[PDB]
Amino acid sequence: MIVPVRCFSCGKVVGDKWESYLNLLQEDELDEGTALSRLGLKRYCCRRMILTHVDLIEKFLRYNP
Amino acid sequence: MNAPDRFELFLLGEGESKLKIDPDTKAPNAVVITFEKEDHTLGNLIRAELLNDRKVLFAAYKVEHPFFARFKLRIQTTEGYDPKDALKNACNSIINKLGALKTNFETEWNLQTL
Amino acid sequence: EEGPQVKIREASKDNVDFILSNVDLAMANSLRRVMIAEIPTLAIDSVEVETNTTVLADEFIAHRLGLIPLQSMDIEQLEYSRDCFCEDHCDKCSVVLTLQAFGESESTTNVYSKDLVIVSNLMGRNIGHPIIQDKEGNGVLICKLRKGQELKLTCVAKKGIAKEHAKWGPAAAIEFEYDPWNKLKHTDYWYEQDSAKEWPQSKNCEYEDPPNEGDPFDYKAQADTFYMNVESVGSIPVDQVVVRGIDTLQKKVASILLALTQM
Amino acid sequence: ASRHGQKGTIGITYRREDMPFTAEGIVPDLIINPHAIPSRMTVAHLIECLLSKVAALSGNEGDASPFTDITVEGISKLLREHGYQSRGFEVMYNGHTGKKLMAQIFFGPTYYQRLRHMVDDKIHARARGPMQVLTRQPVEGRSRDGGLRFGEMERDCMIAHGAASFLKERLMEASDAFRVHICGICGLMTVIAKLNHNQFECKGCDNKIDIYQIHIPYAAKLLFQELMAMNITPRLYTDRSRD
Amino acid sequence: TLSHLRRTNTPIAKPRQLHNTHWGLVCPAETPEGQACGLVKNL
Amino acid sequence: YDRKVPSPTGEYVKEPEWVLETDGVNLSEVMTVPGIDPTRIYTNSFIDIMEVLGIEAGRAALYKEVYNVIASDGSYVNYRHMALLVDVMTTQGGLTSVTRHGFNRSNTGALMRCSFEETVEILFEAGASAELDDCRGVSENVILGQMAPIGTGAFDVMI
Amino acid sequence: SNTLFDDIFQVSEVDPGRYNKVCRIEAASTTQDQCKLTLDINVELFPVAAQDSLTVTIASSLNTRSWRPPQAGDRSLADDYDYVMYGTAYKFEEVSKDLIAVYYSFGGLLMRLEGNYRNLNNLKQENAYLLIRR
Amino acid sequence: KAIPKDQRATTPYMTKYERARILGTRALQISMNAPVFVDLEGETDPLRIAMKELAEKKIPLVIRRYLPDGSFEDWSVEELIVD
Amino acid sequence: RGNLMGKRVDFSARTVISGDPNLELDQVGVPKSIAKTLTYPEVVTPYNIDRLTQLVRNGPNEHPGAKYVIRDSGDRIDLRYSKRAGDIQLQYGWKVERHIMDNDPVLFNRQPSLHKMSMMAHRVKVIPYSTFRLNLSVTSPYNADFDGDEMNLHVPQSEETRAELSQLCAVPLQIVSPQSNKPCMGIVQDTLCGIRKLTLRDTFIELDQVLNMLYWVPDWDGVIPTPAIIKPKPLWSGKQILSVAIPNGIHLQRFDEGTTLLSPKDNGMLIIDGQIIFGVVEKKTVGSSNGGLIHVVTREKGPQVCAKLFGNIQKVVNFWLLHNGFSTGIGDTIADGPTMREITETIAEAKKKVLDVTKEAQALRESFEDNVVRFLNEARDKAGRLAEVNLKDLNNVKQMVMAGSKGSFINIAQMSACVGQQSVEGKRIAFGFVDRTLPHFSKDDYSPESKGFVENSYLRGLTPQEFFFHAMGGREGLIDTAVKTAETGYIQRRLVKALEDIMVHYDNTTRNSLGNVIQFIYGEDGMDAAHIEKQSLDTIGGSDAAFEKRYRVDLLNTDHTLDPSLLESGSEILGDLKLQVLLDEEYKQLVKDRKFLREVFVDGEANWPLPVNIRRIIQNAQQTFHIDHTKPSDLTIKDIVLGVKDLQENLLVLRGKNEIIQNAQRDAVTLFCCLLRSRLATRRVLQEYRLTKQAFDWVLSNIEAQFLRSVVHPGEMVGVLAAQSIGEPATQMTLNTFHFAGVASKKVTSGVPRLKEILNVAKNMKTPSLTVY
Amino acid sequence: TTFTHCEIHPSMILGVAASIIPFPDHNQSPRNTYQSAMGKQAMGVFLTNYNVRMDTMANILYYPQKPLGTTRAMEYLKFRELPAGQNAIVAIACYSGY
RNA sequence: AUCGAGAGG
Ligand SMILES: Nc1ncnc2c1ncn2[C@@H]1O[C@H](COP(=O)(O)OP(=O)(O)OP(=O)(O)O)[C@@H](O)[C@H]1O
Ligand SMILES: [Mg+2]
Ligand SMILES: [Zn+2]
Ligand SMILES: [Zn+2]
Ligand SMILES: [Zn+2]
Repeated sequence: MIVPVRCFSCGKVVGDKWESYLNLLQEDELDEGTALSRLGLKRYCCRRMILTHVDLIEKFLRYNP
Repeated sequence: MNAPDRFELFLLGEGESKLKIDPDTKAPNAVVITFEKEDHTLGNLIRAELLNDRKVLFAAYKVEHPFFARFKLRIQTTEGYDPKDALKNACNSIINKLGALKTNFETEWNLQTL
Repeated sequence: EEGPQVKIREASKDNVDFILSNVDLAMANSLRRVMIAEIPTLAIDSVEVETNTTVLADEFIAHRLGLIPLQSMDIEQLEYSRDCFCEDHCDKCSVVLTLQAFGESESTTNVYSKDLVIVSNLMGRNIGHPIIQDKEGNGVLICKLRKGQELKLTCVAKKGIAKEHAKWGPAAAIEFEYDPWNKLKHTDYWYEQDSAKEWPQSKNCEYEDPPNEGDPFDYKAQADTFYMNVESVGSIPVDQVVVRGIDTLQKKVASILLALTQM
Repeated sequence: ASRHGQKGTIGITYRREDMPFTAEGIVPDLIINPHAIPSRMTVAHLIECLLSKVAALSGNEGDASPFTDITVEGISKLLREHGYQSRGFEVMYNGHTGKKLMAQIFFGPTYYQRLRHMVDDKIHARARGPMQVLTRQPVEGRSRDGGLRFGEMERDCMIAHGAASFLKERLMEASDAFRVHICGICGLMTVIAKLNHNQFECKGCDNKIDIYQIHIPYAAKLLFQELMAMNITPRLYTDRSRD
Repeated sequence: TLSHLRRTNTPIAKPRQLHNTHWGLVCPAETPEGQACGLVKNL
Repeated sequence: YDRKVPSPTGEYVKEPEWVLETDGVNLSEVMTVPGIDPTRIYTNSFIDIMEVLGIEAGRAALYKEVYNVIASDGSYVNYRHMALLVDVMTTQGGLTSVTRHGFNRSNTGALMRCSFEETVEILFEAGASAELDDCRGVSENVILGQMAPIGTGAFDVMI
Repeated sequence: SNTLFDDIFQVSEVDPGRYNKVCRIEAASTTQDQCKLTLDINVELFPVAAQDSLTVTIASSLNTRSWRPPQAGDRSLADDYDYVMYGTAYKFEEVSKDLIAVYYSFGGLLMRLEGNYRNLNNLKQENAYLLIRR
Repeated sequence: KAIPKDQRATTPYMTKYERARILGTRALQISMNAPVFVDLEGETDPLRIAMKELAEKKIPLVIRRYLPDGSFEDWSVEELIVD
Repeated sequence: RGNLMGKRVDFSARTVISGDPNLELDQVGVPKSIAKTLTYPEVVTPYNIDRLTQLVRNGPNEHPGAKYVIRDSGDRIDLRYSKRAGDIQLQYGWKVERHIMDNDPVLFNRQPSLHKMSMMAHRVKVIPYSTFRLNLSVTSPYNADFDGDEMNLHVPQSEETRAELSQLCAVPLQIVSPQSNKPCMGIVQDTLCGIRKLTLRDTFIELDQVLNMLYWVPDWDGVIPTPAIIKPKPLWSGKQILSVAIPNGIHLQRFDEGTTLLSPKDNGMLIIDGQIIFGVVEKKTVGSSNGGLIHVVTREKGPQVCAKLFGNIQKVVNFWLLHNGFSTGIGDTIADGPTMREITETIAEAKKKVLDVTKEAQALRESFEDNVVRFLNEARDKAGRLAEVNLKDLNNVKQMVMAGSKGSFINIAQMSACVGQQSVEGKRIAFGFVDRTLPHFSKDDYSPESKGFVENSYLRGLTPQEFFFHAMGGREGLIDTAVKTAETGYIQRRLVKALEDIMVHYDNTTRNSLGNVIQFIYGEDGMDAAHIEKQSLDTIGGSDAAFEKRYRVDLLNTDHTLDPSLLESGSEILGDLKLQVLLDEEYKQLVKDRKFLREVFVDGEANWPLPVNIRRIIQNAQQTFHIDHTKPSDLTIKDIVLGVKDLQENLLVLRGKNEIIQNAQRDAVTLFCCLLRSRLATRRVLQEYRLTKQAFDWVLSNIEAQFLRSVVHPGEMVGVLAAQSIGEPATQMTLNTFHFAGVASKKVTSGVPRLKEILNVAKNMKTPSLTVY
Repeated sequence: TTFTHCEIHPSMILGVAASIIPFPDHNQSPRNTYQSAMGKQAMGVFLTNYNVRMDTMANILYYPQKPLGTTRAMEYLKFRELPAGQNAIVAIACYSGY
């Protein structure tokens, strides 16, 4: 919904690597794999945490209440 | 709803003892010790050191159910050797080895400083 | 020393790759299980929500807060809640934090773990600080606020181990390997046409001699050398993680010995 | 359940220490039985797991469209480049003793879904709660604190075992069991049993001496009363006239 | 929600079958199995 | 077909024979055709076996037809169950079907017969005919909530 | 307490059939004519090739109770051999007028021995310690 | 009517139905404060005392086996053979 | 039908079930919340005052406790509102509705209850989870999975009812089924897939793991077995430490096609005195097999022993598999390259062969699609066999097929070689359109690809046409699960109602509720269906010369003479006209039995179900009384000949001083007497089975004892048991067929509607036929 | 040679629920039907405005994740924006018999 | 209560 804190499979913190991931994707024009490797996410259990995530919070932030 | 408390894995009860020692009549000089609030972390480690004793004829642990945090350890030693003494010797050997490993790791980390 | 030996081949602030020697498999496995499970850490435990206009549930935010890594270098000085003659909150058994956020900006306002503020008296202890490892200086993204939305939380962080909850575990992942070559024949490799060309050669194969070609099977050999790589979430330094793991295992063994002596 | 009809329920929840681990520290989020697939023939599950492993490692998005030219031989040639066994197998170590396993375990990411069915919304137990007003039997439904139906097939199964007291107890003590007074002459449930006075009367045949009591299900009593209301006399007699 | 919005019911064996003419008009796989198999279809 | 015939040396040999199979049954006329074996002709229509050979041959044919269906894939069911099923369908001198027409029209108590099918009609007929129910069946003791004469309740225990 | 059958066998064929650590060897006695052996052997612990010579001895005892791990100090028996197995005899067949055959099962590995009268001390006892020397 | 003690043509072995009914009846009677005929020692569960009594053949009950025609045969529990 | 024959009951619970390898066969795991809701009224006695009053003071909150205290008058003291201490001290005759505790008999059921094994008595074990945890071997009678299934628990509320539950409906008492006289419970799933990998010649275990596995056996006697290999390294074979679970005194010999005393391929089975001599343990041995280990341990010893054996095997095998592991992946379905092209050829020519067949088509009838469908099925089967043969032994799906835990040959063929031919309603895909099956084919096209032949495997993937054809074929597997299940449940209900009142009376006759005699002896022999094994009659078969050499003894001529080495007095046997008179009468009896059995069994089949297993008793006598073959016997001819004759008069099924009952007795035990004389002839007891006097007496005593245990117990509800045993195979045979999704099973399509004819004596037969010779 | 039409794509014969299955042609048809039935019981974000609706029995997964293996039809079904599952790490192993 | 829908083994 917001950002998957930690990692179910292991426990590594990945909640502080979302804005950096987006900046790498957009500002640095890198692809998903290179951006994920440049963030220090080596294990594919952590890699899927940021690779496959839907940031629905923004949509929930578009309502008046 | 029916899930047990997660602090029941490492907290003793009201009248619950960490070790329950019962003589075993299946084999001579054998004993079964039930360890409460324990896991495979400290059952395999004790069994491995018990098997390293030349005066131990049998040593094996088991957890009867994963729901409950306890395990039974059967120890059978050579006649004239108290299995409690075997357990004490195994624990002392584990403590000495762990202390040596701590000292060696501290020395290696100190040398590792760039 | 005399028994176990260590060789730190890689050391960073988050990973330690070392090589244990002169140990049995049981000791190494017990050490890694202790490092995963039974080394104490400080983490948020009780969240009181005073104001929550956000689009996130109170318990959602509480669960996210509980997973935030907090500094726990001096965790050994605090007391357990069960063993403290105190109440739900105190100074020698818990750390009190306060989060106050308001969406004043027109755009989305991010609430980070950096915004957490320690309120209780630390009494000169290096404990209870949100951990910042991002280069931007921001911690973990706790939440987001649109405009006029407010978050007011009082958090109580208590000492605990990873057995009770995974939020208290400071070991992210502990790589553990032994016998890179299949000398001991503890594994029967699955193959289609060739077993040596279909299975990738592990890196640790560079540290052992290949098993020759036709030498007879060595049935008297046991596992002695273990290649380990310990990570840390950040609450406890990696060297402190491994040292406290060894200390906790030693404490468990000594507690059993003491119980036996008392009986 | 996965996206292939591979449904299941949690049987145990091991912690991270007790779970098998690979040489790089990955611990499965879920363990499924190998015996599930060979009869279900859900090869798409394994292909999806392999493709998901490749996609997670490479960072791309796996294309699982049905009628494409993507083949398992093409996915395997991509997984091997990343440094893994081409068929998805991975050497995993035991979580208890830390020893290698002789069999390499199929390991990888798979998309799983949580279904609406949970035990806390299915568990039920009844200890003589509310009952119906018509048949005086246990009410129906978990939400109504009702009991479970001991249907005819269950009755036949209990007959096959040759247990006669359990069947009666399930039919009398567990439900109904309303005693009725029977006249010794007409045999109908007409006796005006005025208790607290020790007087029983059966107008219509002037029988105040031959009265018995029988323990029958309330459903049986209501059946007999409905038969009486339909101009039929189900006369219950205690003794046997013809052997 | 989408499946409900694109459902079809036949008020009624041969009817509970996947006919050859359902190619591309009715989903061959999506159908209930709660005694309404084949009678309820999805576009 | 192949038939196991005892050879003159005592062994069993699969000798071959020619067996004709027809589409349609005229047993009472085919059996008298010269050149065939009248003692080995068989029909899958067990009704025609009873009308030509008797109820006992009808019982044997009924058991054979039941066996050919229960034990066709290779499944095995003990002979006792099929034998009892065939016997129940034949103790009245004719093929008594397992249907409300065949076995529900017996002299059994009306409480057992009304629990299967045609409940109200059976009860009406019992009331009109004043049928007496001996309460020896299982259904009759189930409706009355009594210990049926089933195993463990098929005897009395005194002191 | 003593040996029951000591002989020397020359191996003629080694069969690795469907098993990676077990091979079924066939051997013929070097000294006496009609004496053959068909034995399953753990190749990993004791590799056996073709045309090898093996001294086989039926110890039946090493001089009932729970087995005790070997300890320093004692010698017992099976100290000059290379491969020792313990199993139960389960069949005594009469091959011919002057031939007998005994079957042993060392935990699942089967052995068949054939002879004329040298197989006289072999009785149907679990006491059988197959000793093999290179 | 009633078959005499002789001319009884029924199995002297106790059927499982008879054994189970006897055990249940004895267990129910014992739980209702009936005189136990055997030294119960440590046993407290009434079914256990019933089994102990059956093993020593001290249950004073009797089975009335009913023939289809209505006649019956009385077999003592002590008389019956239990296997 | 809705309120009297079936009611809603109190003291019942329903919950999702899950497996538990650490639970006994007869145990069930009850959640704590359910155990605190369901209650049992216990009468206070001098033997339980303290426990009952402590439960009362516990209250209805703590699990060991009570919810009510019923007084003698009838008033109930609720322990949650009213006071529960003080003068609450109990008095004799009061009832205290306690919470359910450990070791309580509870009925346990799963719908639909197609047979009596779907409803069994289990033993309560309180657990901390909302699941009805149960053993993995008891799931077969229930037909239960752990993927959402829910089950029901009924609590008896009396002392008689608990005894009835624990003495008739107990799980150990239901191990052997009376339907097919074979066990209905066996080792299943993982334990079956490990039992064969633990019991290979290639499996060896070191001391440290052997100690743990030995400790995991609760009945282990504390004696370490001597390792199979001693000097180079102490190693225990898997059969060595698996045999610790097998009880002492169990003998079982199995010989497959490749089985020899040396069993090169480890075929067959040989267990001597509870020790596995050779053979890989698989479904044929430790499964629900006709003559496997479970049947022997159940028939012999006790069912409880067998129940203990289930747990002893499961714990060891599951512990071994925990530290070994077992998986399954894509590479298990990939066949070798060179072995794939052959498969393609194995298809292609067959397809072209079908082409030739259609040339015969041009010049109701059918006899073409029928033959073409058969050819395509044979092509699929031979391709699957070619694929399975060339699969390596370490292949994980092959190991599951070898063990029999799950999967089969058809699964291998469909996942690796080809899916095959898709058929709906018993016929291949019909022309829904005009002269074609799909709009992508030309009209008048009869090629196999055009009418539903899937040439591809699941690994390769199905083309859109083959995908649609497979969907069409597999939908039929779901229709007969929701539509045709009602047509086989009505059959079973009619069968149950027709045979509801049938039972065995105390005069050993089978009667209706009116007293009408259905059968004069149940099953024409009066034997319980659970005490019967398939046994061979040696007299019926073989040559005349072979039979003579088998059973003919002549004490006067050298033609057929007893070896004096066999019998101690075998030196003075020669001559002795009285002994020849006693010895040729038995040969005449054997000849009469041979001709009688050849009359009864026209085809000459020798293997028939009979009550008492005699080979097993012979083996038990040989092992128990240690017999040396190199020693003369101790049996006089007058003892072997007259012993069997005296035994034949002790096989009493019917009792009566009249002549009708005596003739019925002679007729009843007649074929069993033929078997007995075939197995206990003088030559057999002297030469083949070198028995002694003590061994012979023991054999006779055991035969007499076990025969008297197989007689049906008066009170059996035969009709309900027979009705369930007929409709249950049909009901479970249907409600399946989604497991294969396209294969042609005529017995679910044309099998059950034939049962609808016989039961209703259908006047018109779908296809009448007359067979003339 | 007498083709009169061509199909846009063969995979457009499936429905809404069956278009979520990855590699449905490598799967037994009853399994596809089972998933189509179970695809409507998967828990996820059913609507973005779930916090405004007063509807009975609303279930929302904490962290919905887009599938790692996606079909090309998922773009038009909005499954990558309102997913109903998570990418677990599954191991196929007979670990402990549970 | 009635009716109906949908859904699980
Ligand atoms: N219409 C029905 N009538 C009676 N019983 C049914 C019916 N539908 C399902 N069942 C019960 O549910 C079980 C079906 O299980 P399920 O639907 O899970 O399929 P399965 O055979 O377990 O295979 P899989 O789990 O692979 O689909 C049967 O054993 C049966 O007892
Ligand atoms: Mg439905
Ligand atoms: Zn991770
Ligand atoms: Zn405090
Ligand atoms: Zn009256």
